[PDB]
Amino acid sequence: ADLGHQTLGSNDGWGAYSTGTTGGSKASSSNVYTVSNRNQLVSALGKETNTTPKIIYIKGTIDMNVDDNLKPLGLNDYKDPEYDLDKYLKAYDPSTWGKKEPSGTQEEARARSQKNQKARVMVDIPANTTIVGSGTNAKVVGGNFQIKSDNVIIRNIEFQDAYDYFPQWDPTDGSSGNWNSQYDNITINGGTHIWIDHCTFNDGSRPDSTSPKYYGRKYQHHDGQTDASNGANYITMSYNYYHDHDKSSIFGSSDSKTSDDGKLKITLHHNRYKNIVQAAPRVRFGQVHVYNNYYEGSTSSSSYPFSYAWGIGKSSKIYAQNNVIDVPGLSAAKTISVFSGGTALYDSGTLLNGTQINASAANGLSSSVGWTPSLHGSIDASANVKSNVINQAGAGKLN
Ligand SMILES: O=C(O)[C@H]1O[C@H](O[C@@H]2[C@H](O)[C@@H](O)[C@@H](O[C@@H]3[C@H](O)[C@@H](O)[C@@H](O[C@@H]4[C@H](O)[C@@H](O)[C@@H](O[C@@H]5[C@H](O)[C@@H](O)[C@@H](O)O[C@@H]5C(=O)O)O[C@@H]4C(=O)O)O[C@@H]3C(=O)O)O[C@@H]2C(=O)O)[C@H](O)[C@@H](O)[C@H]1O
Ligand SMILES: [Ca+2]
Ligand SMILES: [Ca+2]
Ligand SMILES: [Ca+2]
Repeated sequence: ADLGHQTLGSNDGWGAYSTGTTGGSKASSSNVYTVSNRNQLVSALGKETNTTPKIIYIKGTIDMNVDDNLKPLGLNDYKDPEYDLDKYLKAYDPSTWGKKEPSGTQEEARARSQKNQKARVMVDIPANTTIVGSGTNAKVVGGNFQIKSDNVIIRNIEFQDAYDYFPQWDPTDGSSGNWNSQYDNITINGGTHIWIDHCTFNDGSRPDSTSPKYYGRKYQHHDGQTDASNGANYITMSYNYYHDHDKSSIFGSSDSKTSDDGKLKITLHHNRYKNIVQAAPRVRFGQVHVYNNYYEGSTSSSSYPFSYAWGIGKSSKIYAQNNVIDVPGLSAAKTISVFSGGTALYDSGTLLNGTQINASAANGLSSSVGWTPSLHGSIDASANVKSNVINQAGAGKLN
């Protein structure tokens, strides 16, 4: 079968659990679409009621920051009449505003501005849907696919630059505050039975190195690449190429969302993370299988310096096998970041700069995560992971 009609293999990660991930493979003739712009994409997707099996082939580049006539939209198109960056900056400067939460005119205007862009860039993917790139050049630019539904396949697409024109200042996000933005390339919001395979995720033509610092903090226009939240469950992400981006993959959005316990069952395999700063993945609660992934970066990079690969967040249950990390000068311990409530990590076969390490032991974590993955394909020896992943991961590698 072609990419449009293929299903997730019955053994291929958490996505294959129970009813599995078949997407729109069973689509009838009238439910197979080819789309080349935002209008056609939105029409094909329809509403949440569009639950018939459907296949959507993306042809070429789809820019999501466009109006109903496909005219490009930018900052001044989305901006609320009362919003002004100069005045926003002046209002919430720590020097005069202190560390209290931004409120009042400019913040309210910024929030309205953000909702205006959200209306264009963010689209929900309905149940029983396969979306695949045709050829080697299928792109979604500026877009944020959200999956709240069951049974969705996304393959062979380059996702670029999910860009927020209205980053929000949070003076208490970290010791010196942070700017936060809203759009991921894909957000799995309670979504279940999902396969994301042979996609590419990057920051397009607007990497973080092109954004200024305000209040000494990067004016951050990007969110995640592939996040998962709110009881998202039974997901396989494979053969994806994540590059040139800060916060990649956050699974479990809050230490307070204890309902995520027993959920966020995700398998990550054969993914490439090049010049990714952090969260690859950052996990709270979930039984996450991480195997045969390749990580490459530099702690001294001028654009996207490596911070950590795996985030051991609250009650996380990461099971890692035969992953390869290539970051010069990095210690065994610093391959991961351990957050409060994170106490356990299973990792075997971890190669750091060509040397076998034990990331869990280096961080004093328990090696018992209370599970062993049964749903996986063949496991590559660590010695072959770099070659296999570079050769195979990302969009335009099949077609
Ligand atoms: O109305 C809607 O559109 C939605 O509302 C609900 O969702 C909210 C929110 O709107 C979503 O954007 C999302 O955001 C998550 C967190 O709430 C947010 O703080 C952020 O979090 C991550 C990370 O989890 C967090 O710890 C922190 O990271 C720190 C530090 O800030 C970093 O600089 C770095 O040093 O790492 C640290 C660390 O790892 O701990 O900030 C992170 C970040 O990305 O900046 O992003 C989260 C995310 O994007 O997943 O979910 C919220 C939620 O409550 O679910 C609603 O749930 C949704 O359904 C919509 O309706
Ligand atoms: Ca943050
Ligand atoms: Ca976020
Ligand atoms: Ca996000």
